[PDB]
Order: sequence, then C-alpha cells, then structure tokens
Amino acid sequence: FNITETYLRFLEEDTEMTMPIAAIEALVTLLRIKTPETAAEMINTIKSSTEELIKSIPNSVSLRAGCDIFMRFVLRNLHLYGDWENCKQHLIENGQLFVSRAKKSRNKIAEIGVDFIADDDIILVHGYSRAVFSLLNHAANKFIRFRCVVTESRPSKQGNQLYTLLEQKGIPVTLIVDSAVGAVIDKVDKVFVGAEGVAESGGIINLVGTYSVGVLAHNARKPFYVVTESHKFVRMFPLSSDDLPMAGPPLDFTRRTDDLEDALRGPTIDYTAQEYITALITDLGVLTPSAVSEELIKMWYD
Amino acid sequence: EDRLQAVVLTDSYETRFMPLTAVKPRCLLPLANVPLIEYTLEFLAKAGVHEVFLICSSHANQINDYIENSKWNLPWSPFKITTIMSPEARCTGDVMRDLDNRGIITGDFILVSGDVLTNIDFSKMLEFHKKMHLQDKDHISTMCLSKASTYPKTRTIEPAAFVLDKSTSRCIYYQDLPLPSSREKTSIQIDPELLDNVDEFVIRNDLIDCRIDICTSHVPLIFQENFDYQSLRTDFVKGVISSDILGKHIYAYLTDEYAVRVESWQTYDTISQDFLGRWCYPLVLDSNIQDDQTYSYESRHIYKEKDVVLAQSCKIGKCTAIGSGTKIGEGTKIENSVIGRNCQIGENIRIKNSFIWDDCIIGNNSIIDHSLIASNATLGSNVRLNDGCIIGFNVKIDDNMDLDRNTKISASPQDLDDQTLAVSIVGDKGV
Amino acid sequence: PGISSVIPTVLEQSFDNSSLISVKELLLNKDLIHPSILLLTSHLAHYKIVGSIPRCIAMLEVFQIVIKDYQTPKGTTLSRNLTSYLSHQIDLLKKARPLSVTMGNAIRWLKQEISLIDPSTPDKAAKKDLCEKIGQFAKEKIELADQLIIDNASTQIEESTTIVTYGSSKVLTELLLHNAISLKKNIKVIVVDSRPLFEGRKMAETLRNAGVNVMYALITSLDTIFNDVDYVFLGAHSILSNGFLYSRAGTAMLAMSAKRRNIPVLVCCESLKFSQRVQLDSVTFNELADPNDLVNIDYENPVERRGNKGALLNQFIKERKFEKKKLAMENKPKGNKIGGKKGSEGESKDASNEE
Amino acid sequence: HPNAATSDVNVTIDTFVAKLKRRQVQGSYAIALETLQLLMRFISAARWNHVNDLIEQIRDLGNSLEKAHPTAFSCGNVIRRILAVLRDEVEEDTMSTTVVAEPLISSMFNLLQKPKTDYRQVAIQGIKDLIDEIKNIDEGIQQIAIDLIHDHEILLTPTPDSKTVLKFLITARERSNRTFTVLVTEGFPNNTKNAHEFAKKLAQHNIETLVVPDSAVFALMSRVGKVIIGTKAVFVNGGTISSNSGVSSVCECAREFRTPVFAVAGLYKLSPLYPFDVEKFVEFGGSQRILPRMDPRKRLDTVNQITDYVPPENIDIYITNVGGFNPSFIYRIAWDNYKQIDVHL
Repeated sequence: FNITETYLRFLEEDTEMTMPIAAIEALVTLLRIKTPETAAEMINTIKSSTEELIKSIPNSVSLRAGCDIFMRFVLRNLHLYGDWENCKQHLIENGQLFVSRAKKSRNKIAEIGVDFIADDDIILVHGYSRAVFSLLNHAANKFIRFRCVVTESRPSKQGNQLYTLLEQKGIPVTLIVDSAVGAVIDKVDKVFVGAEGVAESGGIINLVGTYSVGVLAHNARKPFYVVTESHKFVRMFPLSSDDLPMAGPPLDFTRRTDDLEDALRGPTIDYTAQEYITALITDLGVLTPSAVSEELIKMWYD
Repeated sequence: EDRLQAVVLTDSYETRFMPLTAVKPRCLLPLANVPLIEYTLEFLAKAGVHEVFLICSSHANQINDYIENSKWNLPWSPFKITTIMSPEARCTGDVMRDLDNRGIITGDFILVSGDVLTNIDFSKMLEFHKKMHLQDKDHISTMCLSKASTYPKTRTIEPAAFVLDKSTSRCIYYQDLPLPSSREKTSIQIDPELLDNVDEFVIRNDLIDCRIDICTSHVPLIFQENFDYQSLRTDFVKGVISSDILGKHIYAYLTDEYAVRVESWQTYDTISQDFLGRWCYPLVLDSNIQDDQTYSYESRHIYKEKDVVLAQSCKIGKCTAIGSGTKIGEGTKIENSVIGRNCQIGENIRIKNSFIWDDCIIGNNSIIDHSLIASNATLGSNVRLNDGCIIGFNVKIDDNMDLDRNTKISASPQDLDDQTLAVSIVGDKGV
Repeated sequence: PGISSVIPTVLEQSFDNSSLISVKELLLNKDLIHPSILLLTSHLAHYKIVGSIPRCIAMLEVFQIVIKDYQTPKGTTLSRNLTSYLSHQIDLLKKARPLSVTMGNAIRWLKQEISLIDPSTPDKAAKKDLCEKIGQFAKEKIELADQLIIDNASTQIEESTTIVTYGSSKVLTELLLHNAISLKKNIKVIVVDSRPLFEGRKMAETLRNAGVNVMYALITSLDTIFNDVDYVFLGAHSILSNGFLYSRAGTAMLAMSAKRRNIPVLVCCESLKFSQRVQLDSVTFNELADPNDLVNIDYENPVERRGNKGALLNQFIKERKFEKKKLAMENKPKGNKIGGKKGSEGESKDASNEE
Repeated sequence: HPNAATSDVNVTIDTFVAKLKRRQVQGSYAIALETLQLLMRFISAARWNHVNDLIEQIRDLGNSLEKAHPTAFSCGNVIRRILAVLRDEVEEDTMSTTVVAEPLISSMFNLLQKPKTDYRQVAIQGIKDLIDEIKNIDEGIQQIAIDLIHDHEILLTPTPDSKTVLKFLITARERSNRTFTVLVTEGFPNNTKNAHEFAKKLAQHNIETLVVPDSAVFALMSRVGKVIIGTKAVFVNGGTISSNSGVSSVCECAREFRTPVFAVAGLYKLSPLYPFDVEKFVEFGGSQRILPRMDPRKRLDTVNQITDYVPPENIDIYITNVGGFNPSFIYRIAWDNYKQIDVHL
C-alpha cells in the first residue's frame, strides 16, 4: 500500500500539514486497513514500514521521532485492558485528531510566545520553523513593534526563502551573511532559532550554522531562543560536537582536481550543547533546561 | 686514581650472527643507524679512558679505516686508539698472553668483550672497586650485573645462574642450563668448600650478564701461567673460585639500572626496542653523538632526523626511527620499526616490528613483519615476510617472492637457502 | 569495644573537615564480630583494586554469608539484636574506611527487608528466601544493569577510536574488554594514574593481559599526550542531586582539559550510585587518608628507602596532605549511562524521584 | 667553520660539548657561566687584527654550540648578548674612522634609512658586566616582586626546581609583616626529589608548608590566591619553558578559576628565539623511572616528558632584575639586549 509514496505526494501542499504530522497521518492510514485487532500481524509490519522509511531517508530526523510517539500512543490505548474494539476505534480516530492537534498547539504558542518580544526589539532570526514564523506573524497581528535581521543560511538557500516570506508580511528586513554574523551582535536585542530536533541532553539538532550562533551569543551575553512544536523529541544523545546520524558525508577530503567538481562537502547538520540555549518554547508550557529529558522520561517510562 | 687504559675485545662473537659477518666485521653493524663500536666508545669517554686498545684480525682493514675516519684520531680526543693485529680467529686467552708479551698493562686496566650500551655511571663502580681492593691485597677482577627483564622465561641464551654474597658480593658459581628450550637436564652441582666462609648464600638466575671488567695487573700474568684457560667466564671465573690460588677474590657488582650485552639476534631486537623506548635515559637518539646525527624527538616515541621526506596521508606508529635523506610513499604503515639513512620507500607498504638498515629500496605493495634487512639491499614488489627473517648485504630480492618463518638469507655469493643474486633460489641462481 | 582517638601527624591548619585516623593491626576488640567483616575492613584499609562498584558487591556477599551463618535464638527473635550487630559492622567499617553511597543504599535496602519480614515464619524457611532475594537484587541492580551500560556505550563509541581513562572502575574495565574482544575495533587506550595508589596501573595490566594497545601516563604529563584523544571515560563514585561528579583523584583535571580541548567527557554510572546529599566543592566532605602511603619514593608500592622525607610529627609545619575523593564541575561532563539508558548530568535527580 | 683551528690553543670547547651531550652540566645558570668563560678564553688567546672576520667566526661558533645542544638556550643567549654589545661599539667606531646621528629615540625600522682601538678591552669588560648581572638578579627582583603579595593569601607553586624563585620566596618570608601559605605540586616523574628539598627549606625558615599531589591541584584552586612559576626560559610571545613537570595543567587550572599567575626570571634566561612549535623545543624524559620490568614494557609504551611549556595566555608578570613586565611587552626587553640579525646564527 506504501507509506514513502504517500509522503512524496505532499509537494505543493505542506505548511498546514507539518512534515512529521503528515508522516503520522500516513502511519494511521496504513494501520487501519489490515485490521488493528491483531498485535503480531500489524505492529511487526508497522515496524518494517518505519525501517523501510529510515532506509529511504537522506537528511531528515523528525520522521523517526514522530513514529515513536505514535507507537507509544498505540500501546497506551489498551493499557486499561478495555474492549478490543472501542480501544481500536479510538486509535484509528486519533490520526485525524493528531493533525487537528497541530492547529490547536499553534493557536496556543502564538499567544504565549509573543510575550518574549518586548517593545521595540531588533531580532536576528536563524533557520525556518513553522512555530517561530507564526510567532512573528501573530505579533504583527497583535500590532507590536519589532525589527528583523535575516541570516544567510546555506542548505538549499534558506536565507533568501526566509527573506521573501518576510516581504509578504510587511516587516523591514536586510540580508546578513553567516560569516559576518559576529559583527551584528550589538545592534541585536535577541537571537531566535527554529530546530529540526531537540536532544535528550537538552541540546539542539539544527542546520548548517547554529552552534556558531549559539557560542557567539554566549560571548555577547545576548539571549538565544529555540521555538518549536512539541513532537520533535528523539531518544538521541549526540555525545560530541561533531557526531550525528548521516547518509552522506561526515567531512570528506578529496584528491587533486582540475575540472572542479568535488568541493562542497561540509557538515550540513550541527549540534550545540545545553548551556547555549537561554530559552525554549513549545505548547507544553514555557520550559527550557532539564524539561526536554523529563518529557522523554515520562513518554518512554525508562 | 687518574690514567685509565682500556682493551676492547672485538673479533669475538662472529658467526654467532649467522647470515651476516661475511664481508664486513662484527661491530660495524648499526643498532640505531649508528655502529655498535660508537656506543662502546661513548661508554669509554663517560668512564674516563686515556688510552684505547682494539683487537682486530678478521676484516681488520675495514676497522682500521673506520677508526681513521672516527672522531678519535683528531688531537682533541681524551683517548687514542691503538689496534692489535693477531692471527685469524683465536680465543680470549691467546690474546691475553699476546698483550702480556708486548707489556703495556699498567696498574688497573679495562676489558670489555662484546659491545654493551648502558646508562650506568662508571665513577661509582671505580670507587667501589678501589674500596674493595684496599680491603685485602689478593683481589683481582670486577664483574657487572643488572636486574633481569621481569623473569628470564624468554631468555634462554643467557642462563647464567650466580651464587653471591650478601655482605661482600663475591661470586661462587657459574652455570648454564637449556631448561625450557631443551628439556633434558635439571641438575646443578655446587662445591661445598666455601660454605661457612660466606654463610649468606644467595642463588639467582634473575641477573643479566654484561661482560665488562675492571682488572688488576695480576690478570695477564695468570693467563701466561695457566695457558689452559681459553674462556673468561665459563672456565676462568669458576677456576679462580675453586682454589687455584688460595685467598684470591673476584667482584660481582649489582646495579638496578639497564645494562645488556649484545650477543644474539633476538637479544639485539629487545635492546633496540628498549632504545626506541625511554629505557636508557641518557642514551637517546635526539642527543646526537656521531655529530652527523640530527635526530629530533617527537611525542609517542617517534624519531625523525633532519631532511625527512614523507608523502601525505600516511600513518606512523609507536617506537619508530627514520634516518636522514629518506623518502616514503603513500599508504604506508610504520609500526615499531627502524629505517636507516638515505632509504627510498615505495607505496602501499605495511611494516610491523621489522628492521631496515641504511640505503635500502623497497618495491611497491609489500608487507614486512618482524624481519631484518641489511645495508644496500633492495626489496622487490609483492614481498611477504615472517618473524625472524634476516636478509643479508646487497641482497636483491626480485618481484613476487614469499618467504616463511626463520628463512635466513646468505650475505656472500653456502649451506643455507637463498643467496645474493637475482631470484635467490626460486629458480637456481647464485655463485 | 575498639580503639578511638590518638592520631598520627599534625592536626593541620587548612583542611580539617573529616577524620584522619582506627585499627590496622588487630589489638583489643569484641569477640562476637563475624570474621568476613574483619577480613573486608583489613582489605579496604590498604586496598589497591576497589573503587566504588566492587566495594558494595563485596559488602553484599559478606551480608549473604552472615545470614547463611545466622541461626535465630530461642528467646530473642530475628529483629532483636541483628540491627545492633549490623550497626557494629558499619561502625567498624567507618573506622577502617568511609563508606560509599552504594553501600548506604544497600544497608537501607537490608533494613527495609528486616521490617518487611515479621518474626512468625520458621527460621530456615526465612533465610532461604532472603538470600534468594538478595541474589536477585544483586542480579538486577548490578550485573544485568552493568550489561545494559555495556550495550548503551557500544552504540555511543565510534569505530576505530582513541580513549583516555582513569581509575579502577569495574564497569569501565569490562567496557574496554567488550570493545577489544567481542566487537573487535582499533581502540587505543591511554590510562592515567596518581601517586597514593596505582589504580590505572592495575587497569592497564589487565588490559595488557587481554592484549590491548595501551599507553600509560601521569597527571604531570597531560599537556603532551593530548597533543589524538576522542573520548574520556570517568569512573563514577557518586553523582549528587546537584549534578556534580564526586569521583576519585585525577578526574577533574582531565575533565577540564577535555572541555577546553574540544573533546567530550563520558561517565558510566549505576542507578544505586545516586544520592540526595549535596555539595559544590572538594573541601566539603573529603575521604582523607594517612600520609604513610605518600612517604616512600613510589615506583612500585613497597620499596623501603632511607630517602629525604621521614618526619611529620617533629617537623615544624610540614603538612604533606593528600585527598582521594574529589569533585568535578557540573557543566563539563556530557553523557551518563544507567539503568534508564541515558540522560545529561543537568538532569541528575530524575532517578531519585523515579526510585 | 670547524674546530680544527681551535684545538691546541682552545681545548675547553670540546669539554663543554661533552658536558652538554651527556648532561654533565646542569641548570641554565651554570651553562651560561661556562659559555662566558669560553668567550673569555676565545678573546684572551686568539689573534685576529680584523673585526668583521672575527664576529662572523663567533656567529659560527654559537651556531655549532646550539646545534650541539638544543635545550641550552642560556648558552645561545649569552653569545647573542655579547654579539650585540660588540656590534654597537663597532658601529660607534666606524663613525669616527669615516670622519644627524641622533633622530629622537632608539627605534627599529632597519628597512628605511641606510647607513687600532681599545675595542677588545670593551669586549673584555662586556663579559665581566654579564657575569655580574647573572651574579645579582635577586636584588632586582625583590624590589618589584615583594609588593604584590598580601597577608593571609595562599600561594600554589609548580616547578620547585628554580634556585631563583625559592630565594625570592625566602626574602618575602624574612619580612615579619608578610604571612602566606605555600602549596607545592610534587611533579612526580622528575621534580619529586627537588620538591621535597623545597618543602624542607620552607620548614627550615618556618613557612606554612603544604605538599600537594599532582591530582589534587583542582581540589584546591578555589582557595588559591596566586600561582608562581619557576621558569627556565622565556620567549618572544611571552610563553615559558619551565624546569620540568606539572605546570601546564596547573596554569590551565588557574586560568579557569581566574587565579593570577606570576613568573620569576632573568634577562639572560630570556630568549630572542620564537617557539613556533612546542613539539621541537620540549625535551622528553626517561620512562624507566615510571614502570619496572621490560617484558611488559613491550606492551606498556609509557609517555614522559621533562620540560613543560606554558602559553602566554595564562601568565601576567615577568619580574626580572630590571622590573615587572607584561607578556605583551617582553619582546621589547629582548630587543633592547639582542639584535635582529643575531638570531639565525
């Protein structure tokens, strides 16, 4: 029936259906066909489909995290030894209810996380997450004064994409390069970030230059922010500064070339430690330091 | 106390090294890319020698020319070298009688058989020799000893068991045993003439021989008197103890620090690994004694001289030394191995625990493991070697060659397999 | 009853927070104490191998022996003079060597088990089930938990890697043995050691017996060995409610250097190792030992020299004091491996509330 | 130039070479004294009549001396010191033989503007002044140094090997108005014996002595007032090579705790050479003193180093006979005593 193909169908869609929430909705559809009455036939085939999904993954982390929460909810269903049928109907229904919860959470955060941006504050924003930009838009809806500084992130050129999406709103902007990002931290009140994942330790899984931002801000004593939707938690503990799950290059040094083809190769995803984050924002209240681990301990019961 | 003369026993342990000592002499061979004599001469200079004697007969011309080129023919040297020329191959007793007939021995003289590297200060030794000589008149020679490498379970070539005094440090018995190498004999018989004179008997096999001697003017007179004594340790020491002349004493000196005499190939290998390690605190490559030496210490026990050339993306190991004017290609692993001066090395070559002397070219794609190579010898492509495989002088091993454990190769163009010329007995060739 | 007061060396102007005294050679004692306790106290007084983890395992086994030797009196019941006898054990242990945290959690478990079983059941039926439960407790909380640390570390360590270690922790020895033999990697293991005891030497010896590429080093020679290293493993003793690492001697020095020289610090721990007591510096509560171990010019352990040092009492102020159990700063370590898999050090008391 | 010309006239060249290589000569102070007496013998005995041929010969002799022993910086500096004293008096002499020469100050910029006598006597007296300078450094230190340390302050000390520092500490303890507690790191593989003699001489004078193991340095750093270094050689960038073991970590420990770092040295101890790499400059020790038995030493590849290096990022003051200077200024003190050409001999 396929799950990778269902995820590939979301091309011109996105924005509303968040990348993990669309993968979770795809997991529920695959579950509801071949009877969730059996726990040997279904769960094993769900595990095989997640393994097939991980094997097809090039540079995504959040899809593995979202699977875990689904699994957890499924197991928790019939924890009351309830009827093998009303528990099943509640499990199938919690697929569309899971996607509907992404809207309700965004409604919560955009009213909570506008408080952090005070009267007339210049912001240097890095990365693009649907939660951080929704704060930025619904603060403009709240009629609050804020300036914006764009970071030239280099994955699939994200800075230019961010700049254009800020133009459509009506907020004054200018391009700042990630090389010169050190020379900006004096005319900037606060530094904001959108994460691809949040660590078990309390650190962050992010883009092509975020640790560098974290350290410079720690030097300048200027605050460093992480805002996300509460589903990007993996049981992952990157022990060192340069160790992450990869399908491509972990720093490759190429031979002598004349035509100039083999060059680009650098760490596209980088980790930053727990100390560098001043504040973290999700729908699960306002919490930062040891909070992430407590969430993971509560979920995994281990 | 001043004015000290020394005699060096060379042409003594030849052919004990089986494939070598064919064209060039015993002591010319380098330990750490530098001749064995140079170590001994440095020990002489640190001791305080004013006059040096050397015993050369076989390949004597090459020895004399090397002394001509040496740092001691020059007037500023504290000692002057005079060579003794004798008939070809004779025992130590025969040379002792020759020197007594010539008559140059004055007071206390020095005799060393074989070449020994030690960090032990000799000034303490001389004082304790003199203090014990003042104790009683009829006192003869001094012997050096050091504490053994853990237990001598791997040491079979030196099975010398010493019986010593706790109070006076006088030797009583000398005995050799095969034991773990050849399980045949068990018994050791001791003379009971010396029981109550000593009382505090201490029997030890856990001591390494040195064969370094401080000797009185009595010694050459005794050698001429008793011309039956050929050796200096096995028969001579035992003969002195067992009431030859009544009331005569010989010393045995205990030292905690490193002192090992070179004799065999696998002993030579251990001493070399000890030198690469920091076992001999003064005797290290970086200090540079031969003056032409420009070695520099690097962390993790890696030695490099000046003008060391190496190809990028190459891994070096632990306890390694590389000479001057040396080139190395890509994909090379050098682990616990010595490579000489002016040695060109090809590509994709894995070396572990091996040995290479000066001016040696190695062919591409070859693995060498715990095996020795002599000077001006070339290795071909696709060469695989095993443990204890010693390769002689000027030996040209051609492309595609495999040799098993302990496959010794002759240095002269007789009885053992593989010779010097192209394709060495892999298809009948050789003079 | 025992020997108390009268101590060797000066009272000392700086650092006087803990007891510096005790019985090494047996003179005047009660004739009721079980000899396995007397053996362990004589062991721990001059011990070279143990470091936190094995000390409790031995303490458990000694307790198992006592219960096996225990026969209930006809007049007095099981919970009558047992708890007094155990209090005599701890007091004798305290005199010999200050207890670990894991030892305290064991005693607390045992005292809970005494209250759980009422004096009504037959005596031989009681102790037979008790030792079975202790064995299962030792299985779960040590052996099986240790194996869980092993596999957690296995995923964490990269292929062909250099590791610098310290101490004589049971968990780390088995860790490295698992790396060398069962997994078969290129692991360069460098071991460091201090002066009071040769913990690292013993670990290196055991690693040599396995056949590992081992460098052996000292604290003085650190700024040369680093300039190579990828991971640093520390032998845990106790992590507090703060998140501070209360461990052995040359630990924090290493931790500091590592943090400054980019490469992280890792700590393997047990769920029994955590405590609810709190401190922030090394001065707070220290495991002090007699300068008698530091008199000799080291090399091995017994050499007996006519050296330079000798007098401590008669000398006009010459405090040759050393500590054993020190503190690492909180931010510096990064990973902790336990019964609940993983968790950073800033999350310390997520085990104490989970129980 | 070789020693073929100087053999019968000068013999003491080769005895100093022998003293370096086998390490019969010990301590930078002693190495300097010997090289002074060498140059004393070189001028008193030789016949030259020409000046430029003489100076370049001295340069070659110094070049060979530093190649003979790399850790003898005090050897290299003393020659370089006399070389510059010579060069100034020659440049003064050439101005009189030809016949504004005084712009403002004594600067640099040698890339801008272009250009029988008692010269030998000046060379003689120049050696004599160097000796007297090396003889008396402590008097010049005590007037700057014993102004910075307070009552009830605890002093931690790596490298107890220096004769200079111990004598600085004893002059401060002589002042009855000054009280301080002394912590001493042991420095196990080398300094041990010297550290124990250090602790003995402090008790002899009745100063609160505290012997510290090299592990316990961290366990005290919260309580430490100041850190003092017994350096062997000081450099251009500021950094020091010290007399062996357990300094670098202590300095790293101090900087993290923001505890001040002091250094006691001489200008002859100060070097105009630059430490581009520690790898070349630091001398390594003998592993024999660590671990016995050679059959396990096949597998026990132990690492030990004598000399320890400190980067300039840690230390703040270099109190000499002249005065106290910051590491970001010490280069000028060096160039005031040694010329730019007198580096690459």
